[PDB]
Amino acid sequence: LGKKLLEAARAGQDDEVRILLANGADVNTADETGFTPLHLAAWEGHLGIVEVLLKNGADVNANDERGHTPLHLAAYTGHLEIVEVLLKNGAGVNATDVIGTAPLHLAAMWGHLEIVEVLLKNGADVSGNEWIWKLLLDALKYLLLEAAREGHRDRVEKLIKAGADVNTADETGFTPLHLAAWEGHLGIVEVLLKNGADVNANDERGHTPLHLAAYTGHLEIVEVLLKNGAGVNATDVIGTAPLHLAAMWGHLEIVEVLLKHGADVNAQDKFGKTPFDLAIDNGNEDIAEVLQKAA
Repeated sequence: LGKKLLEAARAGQDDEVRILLANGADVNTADETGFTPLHLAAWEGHLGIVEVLLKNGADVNANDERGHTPLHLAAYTGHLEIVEVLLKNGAGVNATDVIGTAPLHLAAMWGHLEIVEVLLKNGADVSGNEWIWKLLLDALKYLLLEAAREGHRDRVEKLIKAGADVNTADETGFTPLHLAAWEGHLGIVEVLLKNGADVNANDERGHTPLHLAAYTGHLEIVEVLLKNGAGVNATDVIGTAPLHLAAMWGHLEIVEVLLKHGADVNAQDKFGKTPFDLAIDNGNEDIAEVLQKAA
């Protein structure tokens, strides 16, 4: 009966598991190295088996002979709904196995970042074996890049609190601060700068967060970046500075704050064009007037 219960759980045969339990099968039966039906269901992704077993008194924190719990197995195999059900039934979020890894680290092994984040929300402890720490810190990097583009301040704050490196970058050279400025997320710009983000990080085309905020016209982000030391005269690989971008795209208020913070009206891009020239070219007479008076 114990063998039948293990194999019915592995196969996801819910009504067969129900019958076996009703007929007295030990819900915490173990195979020869300590795997219980809940282990195998969690490994295999059979949520229905998981819920039936837990309803019938299964030990949510059963260990096999390597110290793995059902939450370890569900994390490693990427079964998010089972992770949630296990946690809701008292699974130990910080259970550690015989080599020191917890469910968060096994989830990171195959890139199961939503599970990593869920485990963080449920108390996953973030304080040679630094390989374990790298698993966490890399997952946090990827999560922070994702969260910074998305825009939710609470999510980013949580990831930074957990140890995410605010100065990481994606493969194009966009840091979280670039992404937050690009997408117009002022709240995340503020949080990143409060936590040590390089205000003048360059992507591979020489674009700083201030280039991106001037390009997109986000005045409040421009102002916060300038208050934190953004390079008002930084140039991209074609010589374009923030004042050029604000003039090209008709952002009069951004031209004004850039000028207040020391922007150089005489800077020429690689084509010899000053911000005034570009204002003229684009029919932005009001901006051209401001720049000529500041010449």
